[PDB]
Amino acid sequence: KAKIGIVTVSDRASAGITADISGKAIILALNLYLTSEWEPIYQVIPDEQKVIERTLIKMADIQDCCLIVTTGGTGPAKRDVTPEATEAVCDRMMPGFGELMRAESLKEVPTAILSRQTAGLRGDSLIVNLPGDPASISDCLLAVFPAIPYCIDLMEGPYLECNEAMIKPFRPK
Amino acid sequence: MVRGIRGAITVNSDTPTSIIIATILLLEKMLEANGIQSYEELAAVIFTVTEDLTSAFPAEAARQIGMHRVPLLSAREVPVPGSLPRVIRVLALWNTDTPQDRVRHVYLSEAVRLRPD
Repeated sequence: KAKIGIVTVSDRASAGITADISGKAIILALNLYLTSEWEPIYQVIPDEQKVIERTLIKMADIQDCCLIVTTGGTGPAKRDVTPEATEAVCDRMMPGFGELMRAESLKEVPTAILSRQTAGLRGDSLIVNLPGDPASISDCLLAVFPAIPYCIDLMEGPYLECNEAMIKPFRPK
Repeated sequence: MVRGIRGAITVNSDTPTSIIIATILLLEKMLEANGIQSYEELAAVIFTVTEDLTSAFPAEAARQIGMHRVPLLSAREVPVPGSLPRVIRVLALWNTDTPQDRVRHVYLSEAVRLRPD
């Protein structure tokens, strides 16, 4: 059974002021993507870099999450420190993810170059940064996930199986 | 004695995943905003989508959250030039005695520009 981490980085959300929404969309999307058995590990944490670092490390090292997805704090604002926390906990970075998500949003919004989202690997766990805007989460997650099940394959992790009607992942033979 | 609940939400692209997610989010916010416990209070739910959204029926979002026994019907919105693109609109028929001015209507994402309240 696979475990997938969902981390929402927002001060107002973790305080209880506003509802998540963004984290809810990520879980709804994964439920549409996947047909195999999986379990969501979900956390809401404030915009504190050390808190983000520990949350990612717990999910990857203790709770055995093959994929961890974050939403929030990836822009040029002062409190946006999620990309730095991801680089801290990752021994290897996946630059192709960050390039692709910006190239897709650039087709629509010119400010996509302000996005500092990135992705990397902590051991055999894949961590991916998603935008904080709930509207942009579906498009962004849909652009990178076709490559994710084969990535977890190369790291000898669980075999994620997808509903081909909702998303079609790529796997060479 | 029936009261209609109106809902609207937008999507960034015409993909099946994005249509279903947005409709799930919209549907659940219209239910919460009116304190609707069970689906058995709904007589029917009607959906409209704009011309630029064709990749999925919004009815699949209702079955995704357990509305298998709720009657659903979808249709195409009037293609008014210059109107808001990629809008999913909902008209739910609610079996209740709630006064008209106390029914809460939900407009989400870019669809908040549709009503100035």
